[PDB]
Amino acid sequence: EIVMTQSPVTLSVSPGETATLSCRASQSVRSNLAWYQQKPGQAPRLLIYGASTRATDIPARFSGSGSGTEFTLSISSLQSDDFAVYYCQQYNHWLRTFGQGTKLEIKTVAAPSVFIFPPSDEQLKSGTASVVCLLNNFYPREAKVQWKVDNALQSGNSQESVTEQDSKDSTYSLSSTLTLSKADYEKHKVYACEVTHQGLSSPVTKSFNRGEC
Amino acid sequence: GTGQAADLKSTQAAIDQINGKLNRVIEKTNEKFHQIEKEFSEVEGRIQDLE
Amino acid sequence: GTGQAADLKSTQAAIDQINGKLNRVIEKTNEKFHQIEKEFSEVEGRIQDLE
Amino acid sequence: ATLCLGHHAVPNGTLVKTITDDQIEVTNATELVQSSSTGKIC
Amino acid sequence: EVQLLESGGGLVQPGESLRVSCAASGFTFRDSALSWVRQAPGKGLEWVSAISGNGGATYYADTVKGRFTISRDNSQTTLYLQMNSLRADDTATYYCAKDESPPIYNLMPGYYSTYYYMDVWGKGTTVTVSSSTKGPSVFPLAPSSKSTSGGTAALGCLVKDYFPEPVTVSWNSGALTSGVHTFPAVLQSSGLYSLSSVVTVPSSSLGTQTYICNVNHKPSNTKVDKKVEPKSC
Ligand SMILES: *[C@@H]1O[C@H](CO)[C@@H](O)[C@H](O)[C@H]1NC(C)=O
Repeated sequence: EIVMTQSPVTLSVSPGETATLSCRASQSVRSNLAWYQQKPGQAPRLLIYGASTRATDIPARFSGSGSGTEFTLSISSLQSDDFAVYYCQQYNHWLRTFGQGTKLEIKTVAAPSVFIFPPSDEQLKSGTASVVCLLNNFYPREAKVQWKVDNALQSGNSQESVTEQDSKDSTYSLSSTLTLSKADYEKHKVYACEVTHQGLSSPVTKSFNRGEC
Repeated sequence: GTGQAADLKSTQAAIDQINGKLNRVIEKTNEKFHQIEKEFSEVEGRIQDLE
Repeated sequence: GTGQAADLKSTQAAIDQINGKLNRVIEKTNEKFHQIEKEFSEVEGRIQDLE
Repeated sequence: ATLCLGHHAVPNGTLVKTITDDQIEVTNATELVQSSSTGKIC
Repeated sequence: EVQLLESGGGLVQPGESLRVSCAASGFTFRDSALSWVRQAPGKGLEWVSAISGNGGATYYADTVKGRFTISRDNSQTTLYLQMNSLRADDTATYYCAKDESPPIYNLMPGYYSTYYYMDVWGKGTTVTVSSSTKGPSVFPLAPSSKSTSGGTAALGCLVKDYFPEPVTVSWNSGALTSGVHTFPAVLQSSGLYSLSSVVTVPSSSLGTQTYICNVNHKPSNTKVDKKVEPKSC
């Protein structure tokens, strides 16, 4: 009954620089406002409460400010482990509401190590063979992956799976699974993954012939 | 026999009212930085009397 | 059967009280013309801090 | 016979500030702060 | 130590009921308030409800205003949440969260201070509301060409078609951790999720080491340990 809007949806900040977040709130709110750092695969952790008062034994680089409507959250010295998502809550309307969430990125442009994987024999017998292409370690997250089967692009049969940013080398990993039938797989010969990246001079493509390693 | 018990809803209703105004009185304190000088060293006259 | 009717006198008394303070709130109350300057272009020193 | 007494209510009401409650629903309210402008000097 | 533990949850058909427990252990004397907050994977946080003292809350969000009811058992120090008439969008990771207020508020120690911020969060219990509990079919991914790249090789395991989430995967019973990349689940056109876990190790261990996956899916209790060998040429 009192919506919270964070801005932007996701921001990219180099490690060391200060990252300022926004928490615009409809209707006045000042007394209670809490920031959180929810790292992927973990529960949220309290950072600041009220508006500026930070939680117990949290780093001093987390700063909080704001009044009534506009609220900000600035991370002074950024670390590679700060790739978490941040939220903000409010009082009161006897009904606390949370924010939408702000994803924080870190940063060198890394080259995607493309790897292709033919469907296993156990999957071929099931009746549906799905070819997999891996893009291990690359930055940024943006990566245009295309499936070319017999010099022909295939759309509507591929699903993009992207992992969260790594806590150390800060590189993403992408996987695409081109699902096709048993006869639809044997219908064609060559399977190629047309991979184009931001920091890619030429489109690197890894392929394999059907029935040959 | 003889017993005693408190009513939670009536007590909560009073606490909800007082906590509401307790928030109203300590909310958003003004933030002032570079203001005017209020304690002075020597006599200045017109400007000092106005400050 | 079942019917519904409003009481004019009880509502009129409440309407009179609200309109009474409604008039108490809004008014010409003040009419100000030449006053001080609030927005400044460059730094002026002491008087700018006071204005 | 039964004789019930009650007040009126609106389907959508404005929220106002009071001494005890910050957001309380009332049937009608008016704005006392002029925030809009015509943009032109009459 | 102020940690609490959430028990219960699981898969339920829409329209059914389910209550989740929250063992409040530690510093909490349980004269302070407690709250429930749910989050679905792919969505943000959302406050659900709160409890205070005895029956002072009565505080539920508009989404669950007529469905969820919050219980408190101070004798056994456990917080409950009876989730009745569950719908599809109720699938979320329900978090039990501590509640703290500024010391100026909360006049009587037991009753509710209408301004709380959550400080200590719980581990969370995942509750899935849908319709089918399929076991995952694990397919290995073998390297092709010649040592994949020439210097370092890549291998993978596939977890196709299963419901619901999650699925635990390890390599060599957890002995292999360096270079492992477990990808998130992606719901397919059939409605079943799909997961893939890959690991990059040097090509010098292509033959001298036998790599095994540890796909564990407790919801259907299907645990396959597939052997990953190179596409023998
Ligand atoms: C008085 O109120 C304060 C909160 O403002 C509370 O902390 C304190 O325990 C109360 N004491 C008594 C004696 O009621």
